[PDB]
Amino acid sequence: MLMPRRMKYRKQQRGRLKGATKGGDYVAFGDYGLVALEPAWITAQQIEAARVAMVRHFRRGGKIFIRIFPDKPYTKKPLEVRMGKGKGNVEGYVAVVKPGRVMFEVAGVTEEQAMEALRIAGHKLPIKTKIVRRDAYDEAQ
Amino acid sequence: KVRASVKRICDKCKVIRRHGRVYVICENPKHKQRQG
Amino acid sequence: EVEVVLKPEELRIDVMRASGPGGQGVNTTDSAVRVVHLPTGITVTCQTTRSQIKNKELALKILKARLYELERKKREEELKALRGEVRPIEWGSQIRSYVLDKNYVKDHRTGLMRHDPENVLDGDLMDLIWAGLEWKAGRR
Amino acid sequence: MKKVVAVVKLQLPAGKATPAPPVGPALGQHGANIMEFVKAFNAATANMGDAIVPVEITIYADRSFTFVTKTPPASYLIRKAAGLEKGAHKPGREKVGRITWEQVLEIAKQKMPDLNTTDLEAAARMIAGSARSMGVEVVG
Amino acid sequence: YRLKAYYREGEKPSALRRAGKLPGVMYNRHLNRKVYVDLVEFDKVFRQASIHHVIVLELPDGQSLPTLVRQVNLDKRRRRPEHVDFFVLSDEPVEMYVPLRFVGTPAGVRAGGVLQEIHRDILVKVSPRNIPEFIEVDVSGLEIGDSLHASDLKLPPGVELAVSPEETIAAVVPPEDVEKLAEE
RNA sequence: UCGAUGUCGGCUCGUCGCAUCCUGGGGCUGAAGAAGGUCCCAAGGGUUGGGCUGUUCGCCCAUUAAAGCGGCACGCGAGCU
RNA sequence: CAAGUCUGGGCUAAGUGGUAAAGGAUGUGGCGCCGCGAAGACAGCCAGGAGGUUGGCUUAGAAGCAGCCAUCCUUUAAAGA
Ligand SMILES: [Mg+2]
Ligand SMILES: [Mg+2]
Ligand SMILES: [Mg+2]
Ligand SMILES: [Mg+2]
Ligand SMILES: [Mg+2]
Ligand SMILES: [Mg+2]
Ligand SMILES: [Mg+2]
Ligand SMILES: [Mg+2]
Ligand SMILES: [Mg+2]
Ligand SMILES: [Mg+2]
Ligand SMILES: [Mg+2]
Ligand SMILES: [Mg+2]
Ligand SMILES: [Mg+2]
Ligand SMILES: [Mg+2]
Ligand SMILES: [Mg+2]
Ligand SMILES: [Mg+2]
Ligand SMILES: [Mg+2]
Ligand SMILES: [Zn+2]
Repeated sequence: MLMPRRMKYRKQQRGRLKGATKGGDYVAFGDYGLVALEPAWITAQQIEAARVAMVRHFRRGGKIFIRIFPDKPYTKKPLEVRMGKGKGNVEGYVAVVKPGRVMFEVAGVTEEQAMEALRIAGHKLPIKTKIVRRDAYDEAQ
Repeated sequence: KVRASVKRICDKCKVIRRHGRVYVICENPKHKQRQG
Repeated sequence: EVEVVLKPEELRIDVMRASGPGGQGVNTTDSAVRVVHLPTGITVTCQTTRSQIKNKELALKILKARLYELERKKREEELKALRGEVRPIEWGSQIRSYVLDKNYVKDHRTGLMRHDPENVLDGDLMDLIWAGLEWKAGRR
Repeated sequence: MKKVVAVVKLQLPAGKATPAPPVGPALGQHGANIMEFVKAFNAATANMGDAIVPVEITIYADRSFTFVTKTPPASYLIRKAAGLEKGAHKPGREKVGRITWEQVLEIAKQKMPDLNTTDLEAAARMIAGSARSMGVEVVG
Repeated sequence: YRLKAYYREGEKPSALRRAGKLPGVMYNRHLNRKVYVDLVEFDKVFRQASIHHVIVLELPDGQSLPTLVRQVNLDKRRRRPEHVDFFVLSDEPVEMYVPLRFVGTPAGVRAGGVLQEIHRDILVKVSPRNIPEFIEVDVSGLEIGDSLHASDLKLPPGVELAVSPEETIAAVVPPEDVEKLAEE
């Protein structure tokens, strides 16, 4: 799928989502990027679906950069079970995304293909997106 | 025909807006749409 | 391969009221469930437990079974006519007759009668198959 | 290319042509015959040599036609200079052929007519494009 | 290029930035002042420009100064700048990542491949009078797999960089083949 | 609500919703016609009799224009069973 | 239903106000910088609307028009593998 090979701990506390991405806000790799506008937990099955959606779109073409990674475990109790008796079992992993985060990047692809590409990938994401270019996104120094 | 996301299919498709509703007129029928 | 993914795309799952004992709830809960397979006509039921969700999956855990058996019963009849029919082994049904006595081979299918039997038993078969790939694929 | 409302443009074989395989009947759907374009046709192909003869047709609905012969397609004439038979399943930078500088002016003595330009160099740079079509290299 | 600049008295940061003026500070190895330079021209210029080409800064003193931007902090949510750092100059030798053009066609573009110009704006140590432009590199030799890098390039006389030279400047990698799927 | 709010199914009596099974209107159709498919508008009124099982539900017989799905304390025991 | 059908400036035409999301839309009103406007198409209206070549390959066929690949050049007023 797209989980981590090993982890010191298998289940971990839920947490929260205070706006601002902290990091990952500029392009820095490809030419066009997809930036998250709402905060959320993106399941690896979505990251995946979106990715495949792009390669599928411009089959045999440019390069894709997945800027996020699902390292946070998702717990879910069984069905018809009551509360308590311990924490649920891990059902998958998710990457936490905050507003401003550049989730994906593309390169070696026409500006038409780039747009269309990311527009399809955002239709697989639980949130709202924005497509970007490159310019001040040059924190080289 | 009747959907929530109505768009222009072919080049000849036109987006009319009559009686409060968003429609799509076009040469060939199969392309007709009424948002709803 | 070995696969059979019966997607819950052709199943009709019902949930009637429990039957038998129970209590103030056997009359109230839709425990009993019934999964139906339409392209076959097979139906599996279940009231073993006291929960619909533990019964529709446990009732599916069977339809998977019976099917793999009746979906395989075919692989037994569908492959038993692809092979052919000739195989009685009785006296009077030989494709080729081998003889070390007078020493010769009698291809009964062609009409040819080689004289090198001992030679054939070494793999030399280009020629009987040369004629065999004719008599056989010559009627179709 | 000629006139319309009853025409067809093909690139006939060379040497023999009467049956139906290549295009023998295709010209008959739009109006044609078997005794008008077979022997009373190869008068030109017997002259053009062999290989391909981009000669076409024009129907009138009475067994008449304007058999305006043409010069081998720049697609074929290039396989002679380089050598290859096809060209390439896919052109680009790799191709099973080669064509030096004046190699393209070898055809300069061939294609001079209907290209558009009478000269050899203002009409050869056109075939340098068929060297980016089939693939065929351009030694230099 | 050129651009107007004004002096900031140090009053209502977040406000002077809403009114339309973009905040900032100009410093160097001597003095350092606080100023405000509107988005209008700033934007327009900064994008064409960047942090490669120098700019003028005529204040109410006229005092036009040569500078290159060192720091430009965005706004995270919804791209926008909130600040900019200006490094004044002279004949004083300093650094700056110099633009990169890559005239050529890698052999990595015939059977599948695209150029990943890794460090497409290389940092080099050098003075003002020594400020080039499109510092091109050759790509006509980049095979599909294996790819160029380091400071193995055309550094015009005076180009005393600061790489390794190993710092992978660029590379060519394969496409996105439909052929995938898996599991197990 | 435990100083009590009788619990499945049936019968009787209905009434309401529409996400419509008929019947009326209608647009697409890979609509020749006849017959269908799919979506749109529309409950005004209709929406069968049996075999099996306590059954609800189902399967089956014989029909039908159709044999719609749900709510009402999975409607209705100071109405019956 | 006690006290302004008070004053000045905007917006909305949905009874929005007087519930809802992805996502749709030449709804409106207002700021933006780009096209490019007597080489006066912005829309109609008049003529064009080319040649190697049907590009090669693939293939029953692939002739701009399944698809893989390449996307250079010739002639003018214009014209794309
Ligand atoms: Mg950093
Ligand atoms: Mg008991
Ligand atoms: Mg209950
Ligand atoms: Mg009680
Ligand atoms: Mg009481
Ligand atoms: Mg009722
Ligand atoms: Mg009809
Ligand atoms: Mg309705
Ligand atoms: Mg219940
Ligand atoms: Mg009841
Ligand atoms: Mg009673
Ligand atoms: Mg009562
Ligand atoms: Mg009053
Ligand atoms: Mg008033
Ligand atoms: Mg609304
Ligand atoms: Mg909305
Ligand atoms: Mg919206
Ligand atoms: Zn249309």
